[PDB]
Amino acid sequence: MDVFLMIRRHKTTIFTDAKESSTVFELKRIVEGILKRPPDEQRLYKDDQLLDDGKTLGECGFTSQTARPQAPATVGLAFRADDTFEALCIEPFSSPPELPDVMK
Amino acid sequence: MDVFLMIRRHKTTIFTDAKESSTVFELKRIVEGILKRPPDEQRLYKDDQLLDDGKTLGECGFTSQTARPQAPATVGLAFRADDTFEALCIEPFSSPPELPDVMK
Amino acid sequence: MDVFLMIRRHKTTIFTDAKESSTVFELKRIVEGILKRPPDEQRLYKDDQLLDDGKTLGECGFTSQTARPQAPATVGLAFRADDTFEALCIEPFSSPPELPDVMK
Amino acid sequence: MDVFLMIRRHKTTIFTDAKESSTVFELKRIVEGILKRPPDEQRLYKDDQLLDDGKTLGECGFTSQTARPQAPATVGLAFRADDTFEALCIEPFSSPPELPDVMK
Amino acid sequence: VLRSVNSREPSQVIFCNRSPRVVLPVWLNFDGEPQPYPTLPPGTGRRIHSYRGHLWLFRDAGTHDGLLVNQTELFVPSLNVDGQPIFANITLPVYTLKERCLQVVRSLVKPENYRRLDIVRSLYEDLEDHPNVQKDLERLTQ
Amino acid sequence: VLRSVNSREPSQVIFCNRSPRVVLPVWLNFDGEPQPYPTLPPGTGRRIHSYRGHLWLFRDAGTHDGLLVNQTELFVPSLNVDGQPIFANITLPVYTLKERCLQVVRSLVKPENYRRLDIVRSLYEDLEDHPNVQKDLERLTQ
Amino acid sequence: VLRSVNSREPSQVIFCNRSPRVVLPVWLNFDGEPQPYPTLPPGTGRRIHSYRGHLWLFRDAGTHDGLLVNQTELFVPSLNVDGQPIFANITLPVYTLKERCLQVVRSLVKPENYRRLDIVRSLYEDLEDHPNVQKDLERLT
Amino acid sequence: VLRSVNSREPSQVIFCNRSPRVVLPVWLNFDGEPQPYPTLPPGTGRRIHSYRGHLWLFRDAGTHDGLLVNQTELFVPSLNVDGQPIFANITLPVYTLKERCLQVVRSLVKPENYRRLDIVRSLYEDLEDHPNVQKDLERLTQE
Amino acid sequence: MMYVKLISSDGHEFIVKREHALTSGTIKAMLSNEVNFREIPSHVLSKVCMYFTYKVRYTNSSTEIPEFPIAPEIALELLMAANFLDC
Amino acid sequence: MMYVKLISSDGHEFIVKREHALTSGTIKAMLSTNEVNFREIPSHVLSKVCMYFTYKVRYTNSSTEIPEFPIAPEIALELLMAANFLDC
Amino acid sequence: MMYVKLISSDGHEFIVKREHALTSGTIKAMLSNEVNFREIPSHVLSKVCMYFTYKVRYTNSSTEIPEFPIAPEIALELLMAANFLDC
Amino acid sequence: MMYVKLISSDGHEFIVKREHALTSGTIKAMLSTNEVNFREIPSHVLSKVCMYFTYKVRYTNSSTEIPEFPIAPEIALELLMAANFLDC
Ligand SMILES: Cc1cc(-c2scnc2C)ccc1[C@H](C)NC(=O)[C@@H]1C[C@@H](O)CN1C(=O)[C@@H](NC(=O)C1(F)CC1)C(C)(C)C
Ligand SMILES: Cc1cc(-c2scnc2C)ccc1[C@H](C)NC(=O)[C@@H]1C[C@@H](O)CN1C(=O)[C@@H](NC(=O)C1(F)CC1)C(C)(C)C
Ligand SMILES: Cc1cc(-c2scnc2C)ccc1[C@H](C)NC(=O)[C@@H]1C[C@@H](O)CN1C(=O)[C@@H](NC(=O)C1(F)CC1)C(C)(C)C
Ligand SMILES: Cc1cc(-c2scnc2C)ccc1[C@H](C)NC(=O)[C@@H]1C[C@@H](O)CN1C(=O)[C@@H](NC(=O)C1(F)CC1)C(C)(C)C
Repeated sequence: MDVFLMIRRHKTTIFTDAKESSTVFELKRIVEGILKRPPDEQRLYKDDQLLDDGKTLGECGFTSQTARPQAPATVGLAFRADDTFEALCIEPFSSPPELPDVMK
Repeated sequence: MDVFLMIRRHKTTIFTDAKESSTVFELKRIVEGILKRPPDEQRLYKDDQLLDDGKTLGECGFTSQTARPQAPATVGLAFRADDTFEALCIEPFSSPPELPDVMK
Repeated sequence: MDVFLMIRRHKTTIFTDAKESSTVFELKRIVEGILKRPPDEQRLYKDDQLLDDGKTLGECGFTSQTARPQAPATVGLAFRADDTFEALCIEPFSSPPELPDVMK
Repeated sequence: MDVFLMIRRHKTTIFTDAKESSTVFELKRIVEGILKRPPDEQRLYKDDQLLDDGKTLGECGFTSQTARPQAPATVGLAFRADDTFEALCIEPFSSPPELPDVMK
Repeated sequence: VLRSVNSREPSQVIFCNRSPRVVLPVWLNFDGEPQPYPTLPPGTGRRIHSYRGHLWLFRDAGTHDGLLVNQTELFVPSLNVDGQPIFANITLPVYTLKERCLQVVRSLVKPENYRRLDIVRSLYEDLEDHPNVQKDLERLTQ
Repeated sequence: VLRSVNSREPSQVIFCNRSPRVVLPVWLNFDGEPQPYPTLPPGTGRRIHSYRGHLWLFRDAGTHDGLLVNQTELFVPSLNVDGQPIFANITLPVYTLKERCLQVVRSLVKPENYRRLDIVRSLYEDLEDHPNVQKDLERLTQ
Repeated sequence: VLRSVNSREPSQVIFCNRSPRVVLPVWLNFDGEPQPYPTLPPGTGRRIHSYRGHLWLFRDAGTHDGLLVNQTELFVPSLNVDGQPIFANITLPVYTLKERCLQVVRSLVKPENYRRLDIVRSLYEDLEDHPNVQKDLERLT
Repeated sequence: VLRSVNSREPSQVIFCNRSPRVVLPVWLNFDGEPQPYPTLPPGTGRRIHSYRGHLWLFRDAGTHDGLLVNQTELFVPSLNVDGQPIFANITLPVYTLKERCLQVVRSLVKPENYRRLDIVRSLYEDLEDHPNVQKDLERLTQE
Repeated sequence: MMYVKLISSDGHEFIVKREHALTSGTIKAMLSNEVNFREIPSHVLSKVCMYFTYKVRYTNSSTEIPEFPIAPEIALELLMAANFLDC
Repeated sequence: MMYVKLISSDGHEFIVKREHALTSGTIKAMLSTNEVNFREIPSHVLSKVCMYFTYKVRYTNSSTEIPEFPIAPEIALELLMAANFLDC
Repeated sequence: MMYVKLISSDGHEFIVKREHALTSGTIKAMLSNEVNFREIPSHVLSKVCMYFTYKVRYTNSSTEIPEFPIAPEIALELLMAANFLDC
Repeated sequence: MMYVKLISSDGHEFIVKREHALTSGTIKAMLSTNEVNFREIPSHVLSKVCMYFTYKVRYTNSSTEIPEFPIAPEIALELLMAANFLDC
């Protein structure tokens, strides 16, 4: 099964897909190819929960029917500043304007 | 296995447990026993996604290793006042104070 | 005479034995009993060459004197993701550090 | 790498540290937490050069070996008066008196 | 040009709505004129009687947006082999993002208030170009 | 009262740390005195040599918080049947919510600023009475 | 206890080194004292002359690592029926992984630089307790 | 009190100057008396021969300002393991702002003109209280 | 089963199993099906209500018990609540 | 794989697979570079643009039931203006 | 046959036969079908499993036993691993 | 963390981390507010004082080579008096 994911750190957002059977570490290897940081220096989160490298994406609740191409699931990312990992920070997107009157 | 959940509507928060094999409709039946509202007048949500009556909680991404007793998963609740369902509104919890200097 | 093999896929490594007279199919059955995936969904490799189900292990160059218990031979494993077979991926083992000075 | 900074606007001088890998926007978020003004109304300068949100402090020439704790680098700040951004004004510090004769 | 053939040879067909929209079946009569038939709610199916060589297309009942049947635009009933009916699978096309945005806005803004939206004049003309079957038939006819 | 007996009868034991804490193994000598032994990082295991009738307990290496071994406070190596070593499963106890909050606060505030926290005087005395092995030993004796 | 009988009965033996290691044949004397004999290169074999009731053991010549002879620890020449020599097959024991790891490290670190290794101090005492013939003889006793 | 022990057991030491100052090495004799030894320019190193149990401290050669050796005040040659010499890392201490300010003023003003500066008498007495080793040695002896 | 409601200072209403709530004898006394807690905000009672689930689940358990998580910003207020509730 | 970066007006950086981005011939031309800046499309709009890339690549040429592409009303006009400029 | 899973610190998963693994009483104790070793990297745990096969094959064998090969670069970590497992 | 403001004689407002300012025992007393006025310390001195706070926190208890704290001669006397009053 394919799952569709948003990997978010600060104002960085990676759009990628993987398998429901794929593990957290293989997903970190994808982050490594893009952001050039080893899996050793990465921590991935589902909401605030730290994800274990060995667990599969299905196990962490990323399923084909909640991780959809048109509405992917969000995975938080945190890097290691020198010796300490940074806190998980995901900048929200811009907020949209008010509905116009003709659309209300 | 067992999943541990917070069912959230406005300022109402229900603490309960269920099975990964349980369906969304059976979860609505427990809300019926507690909040005295029939399942037809209930809509359950994972974040912004509507949960369908027939699907299992595991399928909808609620797993025992993400829906934990010490950190349950949040399921949104929306009622029908007569013929129209309200929008999802989960009142935020209180905000903690800032830390004493002796503690920082 | 027995040959001793490492069946490797991603970060998965299976240690098992067979005979030179055994076929590639029978080996795929061992894998099925371990990883619970049927032979039609498996591809086995010696280095980069795909192994044919009907050929015996002796034919494909796995001999009792190169596939040793204390140094087994590596057989690649590739699964079929839904309808397409995945590429052969074998994660290397960790790398040992530099030799300490007193051992140089 | 740690970089040590004086962010100055008028007669306001903020002493803080950041990472050489941190971005200009994250510095604007730090000014926001201190002076309670959002980044949209902020403009940061290295001398007269406008700093772009996405670039890192190292890219903008703030390095751990030029932005030192005992001699930090100066980053100018200019706020937005509703629709127009103000000019960059850093008020100088007081001037020392003449060296007494016994020190000449 | 685009016409049904009066073959008089019956053919049973399953109209099957595999879309989230209410489907309007449209039959092209012997003069080429589109005739709407009963609608099918989302996820429903109906067994109907038609004939070999007849032309049918399918649209959204509320907006007349084009829909696909067996991954194509036109469906022609064939001969029922071994009594098995011909299966017509009505599905959503992969719309362009522009058309999908137009659909959402058309559903939100009254037609009188299109020219009041803050957009380029080109998109006001695009909003008024509501999908209609007769126009598209002439495009294929040309 | 609580002491190891010199059996001079060997018994091999697996120390298995199934907790997120660094574990300090403490052996009570024949005089009853606690002796600290090599620490074990989380998720690690060690095969060690001990004796029938010896007494062992386990604490957090950094804070001396109480830990459980085979779901109780004390562990006594028994017979290695068929040479198989005895298994010591070191886990977290289910702390009371009050004790667990004290643990977090102790880890965040230096002892000098305990009396600077805005609390009732009882809670200040509670933060200063941080876990101590000798104290727990005399409590179990009573 | 462990000594050789002065039986004065000749008995011919085939010392066969089926091991990757250079072998030291050790004969126990009448006083029970170990006496080492000419080494045997790996894969070689020699027809030697000994006597009935004499006790022999075999080790790595360079390291004194214990080796098995005829599946066991000690060899005793027996009666030459019909002129056949008694055969002694010197083989590698199945060392425990620790002893083989101790072997490899010993072969790589000088005895003075054991204490400079980044390992628990117990292992420092293990690396020095390298195999010893008189040590093994006392063990059996 | 603070004295070197006549052990007669040699010990080779690296005197490594990781400071911007010229370093004066001072050996405390078996009688407790400070003895000055050859100086080391900034960033230089010297291999010397001392003995186990001997006491050493380090000062600025021009001002006698206190310096650190292996993050402490006193250095005692220990046993050379595997023949490797012991490393003495002479570095700048983090001076208080007042003491560092006094250093700059002493370096710019002749002592004769101390009482001419426009400051409180307390700061004049502090400028005249230039760093001195025996003073510091009696202070550590009190400790 | 039976359910009880615990109402916080800021008005949040928590629906918990009755058996879980009586863990605290303080709450048991306040019942002998609804309780108001001034002084206790919702960000503290949430974790209390979670502690109950954690305690009932991992109490007397052979399966590996996880840390109970308490964030630093709320540790002090939860301590006082735990002191008052005796849990 | 190959990835490209799309930066919105408010500074958000969206990294998508290159093949998904080649859906838009506009983007493909704007790349032939591994980066494109959009000074008029905010992040609440550009995020949905990337979702459309994924949805299109996934469901194009499918017999399986394709789901609707979801667009919130609050973003309908700004996505429309973005889609007209990119013609996707 | 029955198989056991041995997971190293870096996440590698080694699946060995239960009979081969019961060689180490340490492992047998750790079983009474998966064991995680957060101190043993994969370049070590791999030869550990190689040792399991070699021992089962050559125990009680008259045929010439070969040396168990150990590269110098890993000799120290396997020694530390072997001391704790006593195998 | 939390920041405090230190105001010089000339009106300049220096915002430093509170822990850094708490190094000076004199300032500690003046806070127990989030602001302090120094009617005798000009800006060219208080800024160098604030740099010294950063220098003290960064290099205290460090094995890495400590660099010199630089003081220009023209400010040495005024910094000296300020350091005497602030006891840092
Ligand atoms: C009434 C009806 C509703 C539905 C539908 S659709 C969605 N929900 C529902 C219930 C589906 C079929 C029907 C009727 C039974 N079926 C037709 O209307 C067929 C279809 C087309 O093929 C045209 N047609 C003829 O009957 C034509 N007659 C002929 O061609 C002949 F008599 C010469 C052979 C004409 C019209 C009389 C001109
Ligand atoms: C050094 C060591 C570290 C660890 C640990 S712990 C966590 N990581 C590691 C590596 C585990 C066992 C040991 C040593 C080998 N083992 C003991 O210390 C046993 C345990 C207890 O049972 C006491 N003990 C005796 O050996 C006692 N000996 C005796 O009682 C007799 F010889 C008369 C019978 C005394 C003490 C010598 C008095
Ligand atoms: C010199 C030699 C080297 C090798 C070996 S080994 C590996 N490569 C090579 C070439 C193999 C046999 C020999 C000589 C010919 N053989 C012995 O040394 C035997 C063996 C043991 O059984 C003791 N021994 C006696 O000759 C003893 N003599 C007697 O027992 C008597 F005279 C009373 C009967 C003593 C020692 C003289 C005390
Ligand atoms: C000449 C010299 C210069 C430097 C320095 S410093 C900065 N750049 C350089 C080149 C460093 C060591 C030395 C000489 C080789 N080294 C000593 O002077 C040692 C040091 C201390 O440990 C005292 N000392 C003894 O030799 C003492 N002798 C003894 O204690 C005994 F013979 C009884 C054992 C006395 C003094 C002769 C009494």
